Amino acid sequence: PKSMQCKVILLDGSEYTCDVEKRSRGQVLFDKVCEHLNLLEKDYFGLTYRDAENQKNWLDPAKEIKKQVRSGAWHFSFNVKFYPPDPAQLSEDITRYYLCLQLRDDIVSGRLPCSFVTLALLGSYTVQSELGDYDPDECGSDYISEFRFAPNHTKELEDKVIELHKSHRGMTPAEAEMHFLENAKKLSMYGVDLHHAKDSEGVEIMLGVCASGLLIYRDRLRINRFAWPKVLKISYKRNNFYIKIRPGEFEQFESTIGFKLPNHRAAKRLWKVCVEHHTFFRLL
Repeated sequence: PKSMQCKVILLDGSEYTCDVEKRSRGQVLFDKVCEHLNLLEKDYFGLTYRDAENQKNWLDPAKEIKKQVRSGAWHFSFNVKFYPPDPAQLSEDITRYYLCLQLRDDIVSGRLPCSFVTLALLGSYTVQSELGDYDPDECGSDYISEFRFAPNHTKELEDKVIELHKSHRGMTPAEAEMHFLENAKKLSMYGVDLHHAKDSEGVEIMLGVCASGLLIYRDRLRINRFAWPKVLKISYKRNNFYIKIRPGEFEQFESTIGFKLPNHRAAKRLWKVCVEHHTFFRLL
């Protein structure tokens, strides 16, 4: 038995260190992390690693870790893989807590755009969960939270978080986390995994993968939507990705939409993400 050291960045930003046998599959590491987190509703989560091209990949739990990280370090992050469209239906408050931590990072990173007022509201619920009730002993006219809320901050934003925090008196952490999620789940980019591609005409677009289906964005603007029920088949070949769309009721044939990805690995990654999301959300 040869022990490999694993480092996993947890969603509170702390680093978890453990050992797994050199021939271990991803599931073994994932199970250690989830036991450390006291997490039972594991199916929404996964581990990511960075490949030699610096691209984010999901660690496949069925495959040897060594055949995935290959030349790279055994360094991972714990992340939400499948964002639930209805977080109130999760069985456990701790599952909602980890989803809130992920969404906080999605907002601060700029991956999840959000209006000024919604940033403030979400921030207010975070403060209520972490600090409890508004405390004027701790909060003067010059207050800036130690909590990061947004990609960048203004004093007007900090003041709005305070104003809204005042309104939450008596709210428990689990209640504030549920309010956070009821608001976050309505954001247009909630749970949307974005992939750079060109359309068949060579025009740069973004392809989004999420619970409801596939999104084609033309220039930071939603254009085209394919709900999972409309998607017959998806495939890749070389650096091409193909979506087959079910015919309308009385149409004879499916339509094919083709995209060019930056390389073969990118085309494969997109296909895998799509198959996983289609399967998970068809069955959930």
